[PDB]
Amino acid sequence: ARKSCGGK
Amino acid sequence: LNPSARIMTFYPTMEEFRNFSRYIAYIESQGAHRAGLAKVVPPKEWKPRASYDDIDDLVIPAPIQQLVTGQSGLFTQYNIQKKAMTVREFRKIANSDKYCTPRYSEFEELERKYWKNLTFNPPIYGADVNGTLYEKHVDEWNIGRLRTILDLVEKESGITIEGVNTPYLYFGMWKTSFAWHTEDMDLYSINYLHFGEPKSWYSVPPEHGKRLERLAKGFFPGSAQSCEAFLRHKMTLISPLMLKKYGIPFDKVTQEAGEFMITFPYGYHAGFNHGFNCAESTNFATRRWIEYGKQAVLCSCRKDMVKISMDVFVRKFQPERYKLWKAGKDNTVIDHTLPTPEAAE
Ligand SMILES: O=C(O)C(=O)N[C@H](CS)C(=O)O
Ligand code: NI
Ligand SMILES: [Zn+2]
Repeated sequence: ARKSCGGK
Repeated sequence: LNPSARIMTFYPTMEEFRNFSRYIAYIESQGAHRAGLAKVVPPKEWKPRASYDDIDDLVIPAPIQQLVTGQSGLFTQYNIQKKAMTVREFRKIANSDKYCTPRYSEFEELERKYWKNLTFNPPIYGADVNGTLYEKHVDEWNIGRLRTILDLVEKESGITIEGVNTPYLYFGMWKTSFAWHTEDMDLYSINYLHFGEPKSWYSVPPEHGKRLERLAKGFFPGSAQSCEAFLRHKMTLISPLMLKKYGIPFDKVTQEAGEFMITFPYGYHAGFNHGFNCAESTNFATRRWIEYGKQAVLCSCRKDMVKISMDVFVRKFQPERYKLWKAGKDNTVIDHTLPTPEAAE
């Protein structure tokens, strides 16, 4: 798992 | 304390600034957390790094192009993966006439432009880069090692979650955005703007977070049907005028290079970059967070979303409730106004 900033 | 739940700014002395966790407890004693977001201006004598001129070759492995779709203060942002690029190249684009910050006088002007133009000329965000710009020798507020209890995850189970217990770098350009969200596991986050143009923020008080959620489900009912936690997808943008129209309390703040923003458990926030800049961020925790993590409502619909086992936190810090919780019988109601237990001092 990772932090992600963006939707898709 | 802070009954208006307005965003507070803090100017700690080097003496107060030295102990990270301690100071977070202090700003919570002053009601900072009620706003969901707080700013902290470091002692002027303090710098995390000497010069930024040597980073031009730093690789941004996965830039994303932000395509925003929608109207009338309600948008869904889509991300397009772009090939890797160096900071040097990125800056060229950010400053290029095509992508550069427009002209303006007062922030309110730039803000109206953001909300008018955000669905046009999709910008590129240098987001989620693994790494740190801190010099190894800097021991105050080091996003690389903050030494909060969030460290227990790694210490106990050896598990690393990038961006959460490790640092990220963000290279922004005008009109790049972060949609409305709280943190993974409703943790805190810390955000330091290393240099460049401002980053503006919006925030909803944790005590009002459920109202924002309900509003959002109403605006995007299909999305709420598909996933409860859909806001965690980080695709949802909502303008301040829309919040106003629906009576969601919120506050705004602009973060300038050299300043820290802190976000607090279950504080919803969103924002945009003014122009070329660079920020470093990660998550962290306090004892007060523990109950938030236990109750966090998480994204169901995507695989491998960040999920942290609370077991270690409950055993260590709530031994008296452990058996109850493991039994599904723990009824604790969160009071958003109450400061972290460390603020007793
Ligand atoms: O620091 C944060 O909590 C945050 O939301 N940062 C975003 C990345 S999601 C940003 O600076 O664009
Ligand atoms: Ni955030
Ligand atoms: Zn989901």
